[PDB]
Amino acid sequence: TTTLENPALLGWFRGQQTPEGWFDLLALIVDGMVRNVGELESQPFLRQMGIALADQYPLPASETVGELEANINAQLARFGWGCVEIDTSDTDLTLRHQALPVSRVEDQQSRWCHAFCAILEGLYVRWMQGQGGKSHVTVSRERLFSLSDVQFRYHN
Amino acid sequence: TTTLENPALLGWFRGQQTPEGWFDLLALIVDGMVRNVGELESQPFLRQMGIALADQYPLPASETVGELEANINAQLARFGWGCVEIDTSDTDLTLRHQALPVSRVEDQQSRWCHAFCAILEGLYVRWMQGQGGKSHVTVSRERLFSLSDVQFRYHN
Amino acid sequence: TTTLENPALLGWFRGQQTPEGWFDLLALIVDGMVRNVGELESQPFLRQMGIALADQYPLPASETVGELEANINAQLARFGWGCVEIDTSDTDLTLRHQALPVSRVEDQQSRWCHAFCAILEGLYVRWMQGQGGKSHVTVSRERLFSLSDVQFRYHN
Amino acid sequence: TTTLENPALLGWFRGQQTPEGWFDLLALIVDGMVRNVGELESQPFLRQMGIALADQYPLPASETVGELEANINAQLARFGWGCVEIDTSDTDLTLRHQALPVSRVEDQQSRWCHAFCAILEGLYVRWMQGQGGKSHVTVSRERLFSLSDVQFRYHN
Repeated sequence: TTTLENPALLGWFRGQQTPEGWFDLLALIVDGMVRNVGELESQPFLRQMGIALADQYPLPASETVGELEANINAQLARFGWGCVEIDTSDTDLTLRHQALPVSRVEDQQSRWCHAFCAILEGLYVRWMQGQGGKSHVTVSRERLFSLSDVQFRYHN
Repeated sequence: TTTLENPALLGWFRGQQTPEGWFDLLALIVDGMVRNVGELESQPFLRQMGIALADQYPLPASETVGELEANINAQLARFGWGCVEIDTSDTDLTLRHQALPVSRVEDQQSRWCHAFCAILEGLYVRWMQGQGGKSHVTVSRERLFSLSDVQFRYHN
Repeated sequence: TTTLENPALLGWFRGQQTPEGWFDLLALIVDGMVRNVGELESQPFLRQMGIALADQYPLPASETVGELEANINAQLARFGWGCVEIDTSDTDLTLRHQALPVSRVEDQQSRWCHAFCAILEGLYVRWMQGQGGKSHVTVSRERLFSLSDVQFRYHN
Repeated sequence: TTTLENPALLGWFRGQQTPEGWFDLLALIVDGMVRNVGELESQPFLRQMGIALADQYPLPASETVGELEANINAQLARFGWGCVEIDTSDTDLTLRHQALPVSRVEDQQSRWCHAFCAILEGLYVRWMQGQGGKSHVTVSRERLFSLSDVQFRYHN
């Protein structure tokens, strides 16, 4: 019942989500690389980076979608990146990610968001491969609700 | 626009608000003392402790209510206790405190809330005397909306 | 090769050991209570509080002294209170606690140290009882090296 | 006084110095970029990145070398990157940086260190420009103590 209509509370929450120092340097590195190389051709390489991240922190075996959601939520809370929820459709899966991190500089924010989204793709794929998913099965974007909310579609 | 209808997000937020270890020991000490002495009989003494805390961290002088609100919000965010907002009436002031810390054990939580409210009173008094307030002018609790929302009244 | 001969490094380490806000309030409460009641008279009651804390965070079963040391070290690292090492004699055990937390105010600090030691006693006892230790065993101090180094002696 | 001869204490200290998640991703990005491009021709670009970082957080005016050391130490402690000390020679300045961050992967760690060093260079330059120094003056390495200690020479 405790909302964030007061700007001070949301400001404190967003500031505590991303601690000082490291995040600014990471944003600067990513923005410099994407400006120097380009938008589209940088999509694959970044994805590979995400895959490597999933090699660092494997998850235990899961038998139901609820348990997988619990493990993913626990790991994301450990990272302090936000939260995600799972939904099942007639044939495909949907992941709703909320409370997306926001850079302090407003002008570059948009670009930054796109870059960050790409990374998540790679990571998510390997986690879904934890149950034995095939290597050629991937995920792609479908829509962007706002600057701090995204949804992903998983299909075989 | 990022609400907390998902229990995972609010759980992570509340867990990050109060880090492990120190908060549990503080809650145990306060609960033991209040059980040994009593809710009313310990109300004055606790107040004094709050005043002592305000001696540690003075605030700079302010000329407007908005500036005082800004300073109080900055200090509270530094403590990571939540947020408060000021409202002015024809004769009295009102403080609205949101996102009150909640103990992990739900059984004692009610009692805990009351205890916490008491100490806040004392602290607020000293800060209000930062602008030249008299010693004999105090504040008193008037109503409790829920387990995580309080309001104080400043009057002569 | 990472020494603390430079005061700034040790200052930052000690400041990050005890996060802002909660620790000052806890120190104020403990100091007020011990001044009101007395150093010896408050020694037993505090111990009981420690016991309650050990009920919150149980440890898994241990078979060797090294494994138990690993569990205790992991829990203390989770608390961020410092480190402890175990030594075994012909009949009794010794626990050396290093990097004890230090209050910001130098004048009261000595008193604070004593109080803190008392709490640890209770906690340690229940953890030692985790393998089936009986109630009649006790833990007592023997000597204090300095303001940030303690040693406890356990005998049957 | 309180040494770190016990590996557990230094392990906890290093683990707290770099929180989980962000640091691993930053290390992965830097390592991938340097592998893709090369160590030497990647030296200039990284430097410029550091300059950009110094654009974010200007320092207040300082009149003495000790005051500048105090400001730099305060900012570094705010970042939680370690500590640095200033020494003056017959014609040039020397900066001794201690407790350098260390990556969790031991194999790549050495490479990481070199990369990190480059960034610091650029940053330091702009901070030395805070006292009206011209842009043409730079800093360079002279020798490396170990994996967690470095020294820089500032000459005109």
